[PDB]
Amino acid sequence: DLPQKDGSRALVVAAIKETEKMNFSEFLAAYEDIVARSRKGKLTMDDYQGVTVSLTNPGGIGTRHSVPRLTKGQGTIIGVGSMDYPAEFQGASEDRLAELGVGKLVTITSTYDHRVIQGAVSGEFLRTMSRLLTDDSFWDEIFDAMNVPYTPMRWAQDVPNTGVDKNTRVMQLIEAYRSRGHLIADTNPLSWVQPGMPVPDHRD
Amino acid sequence: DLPQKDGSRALVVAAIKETEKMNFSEFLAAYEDIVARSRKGKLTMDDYQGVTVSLTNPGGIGTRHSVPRLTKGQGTIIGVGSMDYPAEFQGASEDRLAELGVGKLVTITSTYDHRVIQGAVSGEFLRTMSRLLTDDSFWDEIFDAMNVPYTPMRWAQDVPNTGVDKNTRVMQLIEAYRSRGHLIADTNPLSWVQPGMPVPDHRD
Repeated sequence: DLPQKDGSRALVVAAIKETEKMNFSEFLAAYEDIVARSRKGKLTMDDYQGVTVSLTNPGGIGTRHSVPRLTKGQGTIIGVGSMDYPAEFQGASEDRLAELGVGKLVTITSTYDHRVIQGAVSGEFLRTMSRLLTDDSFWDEIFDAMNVPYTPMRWAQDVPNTGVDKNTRVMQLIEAYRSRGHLIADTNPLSWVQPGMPVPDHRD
Repeated sequence: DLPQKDGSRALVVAAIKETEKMNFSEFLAAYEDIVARSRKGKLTMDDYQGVTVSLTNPGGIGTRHSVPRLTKGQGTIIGVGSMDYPAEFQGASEDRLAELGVGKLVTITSTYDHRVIQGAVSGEFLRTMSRLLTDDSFWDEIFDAMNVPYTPMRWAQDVPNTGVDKNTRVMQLIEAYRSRGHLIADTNPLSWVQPGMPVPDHRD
């Protein structure tokens, strides 16, 4: 969305091209190029031509979901809604929500041309997006690209406070870092691991 | 108490002599000598002469305390009563007593000749006996004599289950023994410590 000389807002769609040949680092650079040039009025005619698929974000303002229109030339448009708690939880305590294990959600929509795309394909597409945003391999690939030294947080169900108390478990974590934490420390100025030597276990 | 040929029981007092020159090991030997010889009828006239102070045990049967008689020649007689719970707790659960922190008690009496011993002396005597049976130095001396390798249990008040939970504290004790327990193990066939070398800390 770029404002005009008069003042009236007018949305136009610009394209990130050849996206099937990019890693996350390359993708992030390409994205921020389009946003940069738009803010200083340096987009050309070629930037607005050749779009295959589109993305919209009603969730910015706080809309829960939308049913948008599809422009001629394309097959699908994807929409991203709000990342808040549901309205039935918007007056509850942080303490009570933390006890139960209530998370935030995002709603995603797919609007498609029925002459060329069938409903089973559209459902399978949204199922793959759901799996990726909770998948170990997906978050490993992003961390690798951005040079984050730690292991990513993994997806799991909340466990009950039975057997060994959770306070005992937090004290055992403090001992582990004080004893074995040097095994994952940013000590090597090269990104080098000697292939001959054996790697110690650091699951602790 | 030795039974006669007829069957009728008849108590007589035998003496452990020169007791002010003995350690606990020597004392235990002298005691068991008198008890042994009595059971096989080999006490002499000299064993029954020269008693200065006496000890009686009504607590054996379960009496709580007694006011006994003093025989001519001596100045005091000491009596030891029952080592049970009080009668008001004799129908309570082991669980409820353990929660509160209720211990067992022993009652001790002193019967003295008032022409030579005053009441203040008799009270000070019973206060010293109370202190000794809870004292660190007393139990160190007994353990040393009998060759017990561990430190004795010490006297303390029950502490509340606040701050770090007691379950966390029991798990830290298991880790201590698995790591540092070799420092107090029965590994040396001599009772030898090299005086030159420094002794490691094993308070853990």
